[PDB]
Amino acid sequence: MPGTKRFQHVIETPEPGKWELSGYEAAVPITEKSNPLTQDLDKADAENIVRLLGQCDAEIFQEEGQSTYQRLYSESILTTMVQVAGKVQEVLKEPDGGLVVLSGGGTSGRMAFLMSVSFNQLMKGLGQKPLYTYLIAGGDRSVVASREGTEDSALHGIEELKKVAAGKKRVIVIGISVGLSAPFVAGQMDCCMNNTAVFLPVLVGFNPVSMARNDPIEDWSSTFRQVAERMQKMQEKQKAFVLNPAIGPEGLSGSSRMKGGSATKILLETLLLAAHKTVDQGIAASQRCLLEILRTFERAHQVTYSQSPKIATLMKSVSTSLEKKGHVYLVGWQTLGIIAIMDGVECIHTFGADFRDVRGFLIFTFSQEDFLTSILPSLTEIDTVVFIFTLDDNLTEVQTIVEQVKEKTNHIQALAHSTVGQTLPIPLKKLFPSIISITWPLLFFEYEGNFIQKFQRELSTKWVLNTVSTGAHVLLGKILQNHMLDLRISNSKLFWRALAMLQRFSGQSKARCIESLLRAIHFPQPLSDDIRAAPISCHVQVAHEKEQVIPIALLSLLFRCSITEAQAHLAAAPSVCEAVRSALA
Ligand SMILES: Nc1ccc(S(=O)(=O)N2CCN(c3ccc(C(O)(C(F)(F)F)C(F)(F)F)cc3)CC2)cn1
Ligand SMILES: O=P(O)(O)OC[C@@H](O)[C@@H](O)[C@H](O)[C@@H](O)CO
Repeated sequence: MPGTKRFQHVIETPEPGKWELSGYEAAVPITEKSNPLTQDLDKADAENIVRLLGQCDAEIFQEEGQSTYQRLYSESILTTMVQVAGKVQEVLKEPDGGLVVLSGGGTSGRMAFLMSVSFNQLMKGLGQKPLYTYLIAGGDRSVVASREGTEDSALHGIEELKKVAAGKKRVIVIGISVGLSAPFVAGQMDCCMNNTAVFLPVLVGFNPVSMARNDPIEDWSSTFRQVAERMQKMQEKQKAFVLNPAIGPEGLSGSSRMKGGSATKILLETLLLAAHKTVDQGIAASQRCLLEILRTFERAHQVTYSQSPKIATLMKSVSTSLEKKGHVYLVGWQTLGIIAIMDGVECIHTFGADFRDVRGFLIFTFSQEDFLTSILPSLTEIDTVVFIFTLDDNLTEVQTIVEQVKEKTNHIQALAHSTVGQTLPIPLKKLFPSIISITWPLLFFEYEGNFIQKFQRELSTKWVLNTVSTGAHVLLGKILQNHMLDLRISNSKLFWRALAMLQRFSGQSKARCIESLLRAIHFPQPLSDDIRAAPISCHVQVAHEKEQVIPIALLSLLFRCSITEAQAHLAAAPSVCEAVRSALA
């Protein structure tokens, strides 16, 4: 009928109690699943939250069980990492007309960028011409902006890839898509496979290829799945690679900026860094070289989360300022500044939060006085300001800005990375009572700017800020179990996530859920046959513009009532969250 093929991939809602037996749950990609550790995340207190997310993040390093999915430390994955290091080496050997592209949408795009800078530094440090570049969905703008809608075009991905691949002779394209989902990457990988002579595609994400996305893409004929299955066949001739360890679901379902983006760095820093370091040695990269690095990253988690109580406290101070109407400033230097910006921006689409709510800053890119003059006066009793640096930074720029802020505000916890026995000027730097002191062992490093210390630190900061930003909002009651129900539908993936949440929470048929959603989106216009049959991009473009789409749609279903009736109920309840939870009751 009208809309049958648009919605064909959607599995029917199972009956009460048979979610397993129907096998609907077997087809939910690992990346979208509900993480059982966080079933009650919306009841956890701050310290619980930090523990549950610490646990979730730990799952990245968990090893393979005895009929089950390959993981980071499984031999197949490390062997693929080794082969890829190899191919990166051939390019490094012969940089003339060589290029290495790291590409993704959203947080995969952000991760791509950091890493292309890092490995560009590393080659500058050795006086080699930089061979790395990034590509992000929607151009460079996207690195530091919330722009969730730009991932949905395969021709845009191919366009962007054709720009930077110029008249290069040998190009490595690392397509990063956590969910093995983004149309932006799918076209790139497919294009590479059509010109092997020049391109080598390497696909990175965290689902088995059997769970790769498989609904049609509006500007492209193949699906992500087909593209990935065909890359996997090519791997046997070593002309494509798929690097896809399971890392377990996200503690907030489908919030792939968290574990997904973490594991992206872990996986890609590790392997690239191996390729470089072993290329100067005239040795092949080996599982043993990768393992040293992976184990360092695994220590980095333990190191990071041992500071848990201070993490729960910072969370509680971020949650408080938001619970009033304050604002949160993440102030950090060099790449940890960026990471802070990245975190704050991602809270907009992730939690429906305003850009002032949690906002990052680098010394978005403001100077010492500049921040003192412009941003400083706007601060207030109820806010929180977070400072993020190493002892190697310029603590005379640091101490100044804190002095200033300690006046206009008092909540000013802070995040300081140190190699052991660095001290921390001003013993009267009880400007911060009990800092988040993270001190790193000494470790070997032959390269110039100590790249492995950078990677550790960036990851540990990412983990802290993510757990913080995410916990603060959970505490405010905005998360339903371990799902963000009331999200903004701004891309096709988010539209499927919405439809999925409608089925799960209502228990009602696929057809009713779809109808309640489309009515909610297009109200006041009734359901027509054109609307039923529209490409999903038409629903997205209309929903993106509205508020409470999903909660309205869910109420209409639970109450078995019209959109006019559910909007009126909603507006009569004290709050969205209360309207929904009590309707669910
Ligand atoms: N690899 C991929 C990635 C995305 C897609 S998708 O965009 O078509 N869609 C994403 C959301 N998705 C989904 C999300 C959440 C659920 C849930 O059922 C649960 F519990 F599993 F999270 C929820 F309750 F959230 F709805 C179920 C399915 C199914 C597939 C398909 N394959
Ligand atoms: O890497 P994927 O699966 O292609 O996801 C790409 C982006 O949608 C994703 O990074 C998203 O922006 C984040 O808000 C998810 O928390």
